[PDB]
Amino acid sequence: MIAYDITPIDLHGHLFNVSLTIEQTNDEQELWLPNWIPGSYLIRDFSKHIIGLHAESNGLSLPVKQISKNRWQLARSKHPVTVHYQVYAWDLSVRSAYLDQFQGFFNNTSLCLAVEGQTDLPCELHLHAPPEAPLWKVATGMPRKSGQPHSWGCFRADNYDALIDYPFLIGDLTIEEFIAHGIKHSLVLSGRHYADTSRITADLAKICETQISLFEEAPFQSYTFLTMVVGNGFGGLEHRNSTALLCSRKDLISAHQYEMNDNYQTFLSLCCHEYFHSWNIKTLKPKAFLPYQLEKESYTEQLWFYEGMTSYFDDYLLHTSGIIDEKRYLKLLGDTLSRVERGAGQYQQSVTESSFLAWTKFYQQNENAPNSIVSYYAKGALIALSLDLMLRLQSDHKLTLARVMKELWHEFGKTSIGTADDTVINWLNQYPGIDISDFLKDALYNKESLSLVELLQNFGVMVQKQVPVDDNSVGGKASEQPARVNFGAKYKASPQGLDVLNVYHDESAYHAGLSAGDKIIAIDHLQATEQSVKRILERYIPGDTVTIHAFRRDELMTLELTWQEPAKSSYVLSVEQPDKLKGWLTP
Ligand SMILES: [Zn+2]
Repeated sequence: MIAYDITPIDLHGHLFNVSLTIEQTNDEQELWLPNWIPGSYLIRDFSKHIIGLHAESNGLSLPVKQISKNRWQLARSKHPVTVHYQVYAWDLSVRSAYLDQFQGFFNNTSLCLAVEGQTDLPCELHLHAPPEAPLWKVATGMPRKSGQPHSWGCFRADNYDALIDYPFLIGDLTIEEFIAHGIKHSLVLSGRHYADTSRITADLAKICETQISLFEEAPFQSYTFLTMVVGNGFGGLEHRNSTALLCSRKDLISAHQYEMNDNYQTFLSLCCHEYFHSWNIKTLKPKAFLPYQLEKESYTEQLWFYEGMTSYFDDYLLHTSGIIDEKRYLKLLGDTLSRVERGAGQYQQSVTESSFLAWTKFYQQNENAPNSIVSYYAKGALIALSLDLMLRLQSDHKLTLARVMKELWHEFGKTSIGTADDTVINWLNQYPGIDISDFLKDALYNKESLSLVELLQNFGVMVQKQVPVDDNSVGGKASEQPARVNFGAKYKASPQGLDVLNVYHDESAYHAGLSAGDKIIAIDHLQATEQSVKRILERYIPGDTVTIHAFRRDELMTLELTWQEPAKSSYVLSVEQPDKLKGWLTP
């Protein structure tokens, strides 16, 4: 058994003190730290935050040398060895570790070195109260061995893999418990907020019960939603019996807000997304992740399923559980549809290829993303949408994609068997009464658009495309105010000008020679601002030419731009034939 002692020792310095005790080390024992954390496919080199590491054995300092960016080698010893080090935690995200005088958060991939060769043995973790903040509370899904329930104490994990899958959140925590199908759940909040926890918790109970009913079984015995609340932030990371979320304070509905709003909906969608991951990705997962190799990139083209299906259900289950109506849901659907269809990237990269290169193409994507890559999240979501609709028509509404998820989970998930790249398609190709082979293969390996118009028509859903109100409003929401022209580029407007974020290939901005990073200062010799950009553009029609003045770094460019026929990129979805819904949606 390996023992870990952690103490948030320096709040102002953002430093955790960490001790590791190895009862018996091997000859020239090695210690290593993951270079990436499960669920976030980007090499992050956490080891860089480890500071002043040293070792000791039998009352004497023990020599230890660092042999690589994330690996240490200990001198031989006949006695137990204790390794001491500090960890710098100043990254506000659900991914590494953060610590100041107001709160603390951490993933053990960042704090706990793994003992080479003894990684399958149990790991004990002793969390000591920070001397500077002893009244702080503790929240985590890691099995507790001692201490008051939301306070300091000892925890145990079956092995290193389990250890690094239990994030910790400490501070002046707000904790609201609830139950879904006899299982205990917790909503935990850290940060300034005005959340009506009873109401949010009541909605989570609904979402959660819907999911447990869906799989007809839960892979955990309790679940905790660890939430950091800031002014402007988004993000979440799934775990076997918990999730770490970073959300905006405006997303947590207050006691004085009766109706549902887009922000609170985004939060519920996020929670629904991480929760679903409990089955999809935490238990049911690709074989390449059984076990995880955390020293280097681990390639798999299956994220179209593990992220795609989840990206379809996080919103859909919100309507299915009765949190949002079909109007809100279809707006979200149109948003997704519009995003996938917006750029040329869909014709440059297949969805499986995108999953495979998540480590570079996706996680290290830049301004040219819409022109060169496709989202395995968004397109995977549309694939899921297609399968759900196709399976329903082919089985006369007896087989839903939800049902398929349940079954796939019991077969390959609950059993820890794992899925190979072709498992899901073959599983469907050998399912009595349904054939989706040609469709799925093209959806998965070709670089073209998917046909959902006909599919949605069969369920009474009408699809109409139109020009968004502006370059930054590609939604699934109509507007009596469609634009006649547009840059074919996203931008951030302010009194100082329009900061260009993305330039779409072969469109207006592109031909004029504008680039991401440039700052448009004037259009047709008129000051361009947040206030004036739309007024200025309601004066042109395709074919008109104007001069654009913009700065590239500190150089002022005088460019000529001719407004093209703008793309009808907003896919607005609406139900026109209710009786054709057949239960997919509730009017
Ligand atoms: Zn996800």
